[PDB]
Amino acid sequence: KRIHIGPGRA
Amino acid sequence: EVQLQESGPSLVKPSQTLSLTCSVTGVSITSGYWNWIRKFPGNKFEYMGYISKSGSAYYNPSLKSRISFTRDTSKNQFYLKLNSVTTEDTATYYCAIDDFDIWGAGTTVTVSSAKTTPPSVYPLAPGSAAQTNSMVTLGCLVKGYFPEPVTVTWNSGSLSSGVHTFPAVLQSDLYTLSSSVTVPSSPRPSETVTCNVAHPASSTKVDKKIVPRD
Amino acid sequence: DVVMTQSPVSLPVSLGDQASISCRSSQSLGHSSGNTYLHWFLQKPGQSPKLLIYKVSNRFSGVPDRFSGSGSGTDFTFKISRVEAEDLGVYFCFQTTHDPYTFGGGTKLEIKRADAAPTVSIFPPSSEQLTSGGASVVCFLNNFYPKDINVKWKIDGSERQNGVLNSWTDQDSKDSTYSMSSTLTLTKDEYERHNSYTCEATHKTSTSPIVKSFNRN
Repeated sequence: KRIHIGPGRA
Repeated sequence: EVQLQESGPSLVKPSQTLSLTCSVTGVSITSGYWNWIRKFPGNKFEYMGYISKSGSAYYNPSLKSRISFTRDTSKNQFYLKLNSVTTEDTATYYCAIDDFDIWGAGTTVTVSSAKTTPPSVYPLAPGSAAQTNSMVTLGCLVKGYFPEPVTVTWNSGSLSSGVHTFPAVLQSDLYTLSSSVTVPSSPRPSETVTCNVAHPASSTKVDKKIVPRD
Repeated sequence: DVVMTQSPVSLPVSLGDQASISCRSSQSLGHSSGNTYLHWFLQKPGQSPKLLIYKVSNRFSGVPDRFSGSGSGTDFTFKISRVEAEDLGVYFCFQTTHDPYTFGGGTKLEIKRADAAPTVSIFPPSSEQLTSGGASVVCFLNNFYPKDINVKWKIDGSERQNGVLNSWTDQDSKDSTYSMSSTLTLTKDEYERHNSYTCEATHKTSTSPIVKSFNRN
């Protein structure tokens, strides 16, 4: 899963 | 395990508003941020904006006056609303997960003043002459319809290999399309072959059986 | 508005060969590769975009090692060591460093396989289209290569280039061929006025035309 490139990065 | 499904009208009149829905399955919409993307004919994407974990919304500047997002936890859906659409808003709309690693199948939207017209699907069989090898080709013609798209399947989806579905061509403000499937000479006409054509815009569904010519 | 300039637009390549796509941004997208949000997606014919490479070089889960990724400041290159038949489709670069997120124009990747002749088959108008005023004669030219191909239509010997529509499928992701459908439309009355309908497909793989026809009546 979670790669962190989306609109909710923070 | 996440699934995304976009739905809406495949036809809108210029100046009216577009209203899309993204059905999320496998995880509650409140777990993260979701994406809205459109793709104009000719492979040209344009990020439209996003809905936050809290219902907040960011709109791409090229749209924030006509565009508007909302959500509904109970139905686990979030929506998109576009006002005063023009033929320039004609595109396939998509919703994807936060990290863009899962998109929906996308829903195509046509902005046009033309009216909706269901297709006339005709069976395409050989005239005592598709032949005697080990393979035989059968066809199915979907004519005079509007707007896009249509989905053609053979034997409810069982016949997958040897299936060629050609792009629709526009003429007289009406679309026409065809599909062929090549199967062994033994399974036909011994067994039955049928093309399942469905047209969203008209909520039409036809199933023509390819019967040999008399 | 970060402008993503992608080139080339079309990339013809032979199976097993190396493929390279280039993407350039008008703005810096970061300075580290772990802060540079430039990604690569692939869109197969009739499917949604598939994330193949994120953060410039990080290969996503389930993506073969044939797919590579590198860049710097504004320059980014996407590579595919051994091009396979399933790599067919359009590749897109995309950034999420700045709002609004912008994409590259896309690169259509096509496979260069061996020449193949078309399998032609002709079909008379349906018994039901006729009872509905019109008559369409279809002819399929399946699994050939290259894409370029001409279709001739003869009605009782005379050529009819008026009222014909042609459509090519996307390259096959298995045999890498193209297929084409040719439709000659007429009214029922003219259709009835003639007997023989011919469909002639001339293709590079032959000097002689492949001819398929039928005798209405």
